Amino acid sequence: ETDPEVNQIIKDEVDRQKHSIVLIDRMEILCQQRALKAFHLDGSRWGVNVQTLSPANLQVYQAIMKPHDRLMGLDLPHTYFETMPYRVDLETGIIDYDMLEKTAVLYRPKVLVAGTSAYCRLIDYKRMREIADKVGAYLVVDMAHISGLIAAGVIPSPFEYADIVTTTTHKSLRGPRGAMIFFRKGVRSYYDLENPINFSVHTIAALATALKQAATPEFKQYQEQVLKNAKALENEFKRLGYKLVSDGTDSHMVLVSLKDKDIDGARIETVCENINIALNKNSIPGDRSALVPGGVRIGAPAMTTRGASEEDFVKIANYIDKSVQYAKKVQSELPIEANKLKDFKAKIAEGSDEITQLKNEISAWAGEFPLS
Amino acid sequence: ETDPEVNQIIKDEVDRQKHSIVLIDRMEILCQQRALKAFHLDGSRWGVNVQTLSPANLQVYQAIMKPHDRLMGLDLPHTYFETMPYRVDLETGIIDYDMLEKTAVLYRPKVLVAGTSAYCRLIDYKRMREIADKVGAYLVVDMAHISGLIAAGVIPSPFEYADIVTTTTHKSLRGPRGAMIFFRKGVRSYYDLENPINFSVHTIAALATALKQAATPEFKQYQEQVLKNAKALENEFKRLGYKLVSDGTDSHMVLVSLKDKDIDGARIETVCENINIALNKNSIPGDRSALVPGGVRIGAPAMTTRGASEEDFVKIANYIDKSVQYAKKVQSELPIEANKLKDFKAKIAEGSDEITQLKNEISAWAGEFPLS
Repeated sequence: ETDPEVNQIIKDEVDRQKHSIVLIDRMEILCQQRALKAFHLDGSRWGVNVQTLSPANLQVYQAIMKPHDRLMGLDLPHTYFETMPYRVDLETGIIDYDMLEKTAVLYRPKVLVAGTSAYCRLIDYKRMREIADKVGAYLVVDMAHISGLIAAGVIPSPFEYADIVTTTTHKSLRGPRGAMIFFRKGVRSYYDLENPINFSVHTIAALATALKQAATPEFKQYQEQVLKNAKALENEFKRLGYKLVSDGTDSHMVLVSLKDKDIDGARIETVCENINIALNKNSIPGDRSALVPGGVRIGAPAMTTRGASEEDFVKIANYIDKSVQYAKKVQSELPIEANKLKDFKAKIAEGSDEITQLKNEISAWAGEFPLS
Repeated sequence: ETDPEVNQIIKDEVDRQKHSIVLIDRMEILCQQRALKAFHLDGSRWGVNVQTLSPANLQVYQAIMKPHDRLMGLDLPHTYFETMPYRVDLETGIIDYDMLEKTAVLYRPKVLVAGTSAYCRLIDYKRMREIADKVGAYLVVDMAHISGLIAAGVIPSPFEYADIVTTTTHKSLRGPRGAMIFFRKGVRSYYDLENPINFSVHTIAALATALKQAATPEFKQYQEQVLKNAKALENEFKRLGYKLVSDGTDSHMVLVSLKDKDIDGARIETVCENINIALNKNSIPGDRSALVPGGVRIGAPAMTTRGASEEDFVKIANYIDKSVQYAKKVQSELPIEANKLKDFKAKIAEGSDEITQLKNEISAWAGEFPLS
């Protein structure tokens, strides 16, 4: 490098990535144009507030609702504004639109928000609009995790029905670290969102290119692959006998249930961590304890960027199944006096022949892919 | 570029800079070591909380003081915590330590903060400590604008007397955009700052190098030049008959008074803007209106980085004097029916022979310097 030992730390970290499968003024005006073009938005119906120095959703709430007003979102708490959650149906994993409607009619929120939590299926934005209208609420859609899918046009757009739409520029949209808040202009049913939003709130070159890239057909090819790779994963987990939350996915990620395997997702996360597989434990509907998450969240985008295919993702599913089989083994073999998660972690941190086998196998396989 | 028209916007902006004189996990552990080494800090007496994703001072207040507790700082308002200001002596421009002490003894703040406002002289951190002890307050020093000067060792260090010290990593310290909060450990008189501070709260490679560079003798040479360049400016403004706030500077910036010239700093800012000179209007002690700032703030660091010398800064002073002489002319020649700042701005935006002369003169001179 230019000088320091920093060079080696970057070298070591870059090298660890390569051998791991990851499953997790005038320029400003240009960003506004490219943002609207990326999401096929009429400039007279839709405005947009971009920002590189930056939460995004919190700024929208303080802009539009008073301290008396109340908000509804997926799995929120019951801080400054009043909140009541809505939930997925326990048996199907799909948003319970009936209960949402009924609660919203009584609760009468000022804002109805969607896309906050980890939800693999498409959201019925039309039904969200209809529920929001009955109450007279704003419909805010956080599209931060599916923004790339929407830009590509490979899933439906919330911009047909939303009043406000928030997104990060860095997650699904593949740009630099910032945020964008889209808002409506014109006939509501009247709109006065522009001023309060703008009032409530080096890399802008980066974002401008990232918005241009987002509109390309090469980008759409990538997002098509993301959806395919996530489906391949859905089907192999189903074939290997796992239940999925929402019985599958319409998007870039899968949420695997582990209830039927008699094990939790934290245990799976740590086993995977030690064999060069990055994924997240994740709470699922049905869990007895909020501190013990009964599922695992797996996402396709990172390896798809590395040139991975459905064949590679069917293989990833097997490696994860192998990791649950190993986690089941070691947990059952732990003594009853030291059974807890702490003891499981201590045990796995010691190593084994099987861990070194799997790590080396996964490491070498992962090394075959480049960082595109 | 890689593709877009963005290329030209960067080209045009870079070109405008060149012809303008500007007067305004393991890696984390490495940043902590280098930060302490940069400010010659014993690791057992001083800790540090670094952060690239990021206000810094607000986090310190919420950490250390309850809602009953109160704060004192230079020229604060009388939002969530109680604040009372202290001020500079109207006639000398130096902090009125007598009045601070007297107010602090009565007010009894939990926190005494220094280095918040634009103050060109050295702060008596020892006297701040002594005042803070009499009350039992914490002494928080914001060194964001003089951090580079302190690292070089060319001015006294607040770390001898402070309990907490905040800084941005990007202003005086010449690093990437982030923040650091230093805090004490050991015998207060007892310290319990580490946990509450840490609890209250890609480029980290950049910061690590920036902290290494900050400790070099080449960096110290740069800061020595900054102080020299700012002094050259102090002396030429004095020679040309201007009063300075605090009758001069002990630091990287000068604050010029314009009261004796019968003109305000906003008018000077706009004239300078139109002749490729970037500086800030700035309020000064004595001002009748808070909306009409009676001074101008000029800083040496930017051109010093471009290889500028005292000879160049004595020339900069003349260009600014020329700009006040022009601003006096056009304002006196405006009709009484359209005298206001609005009318002054309209007038200057039209252009003139003198503006084009000065812009071209300043532009060509500025073009001689590189962007080192």
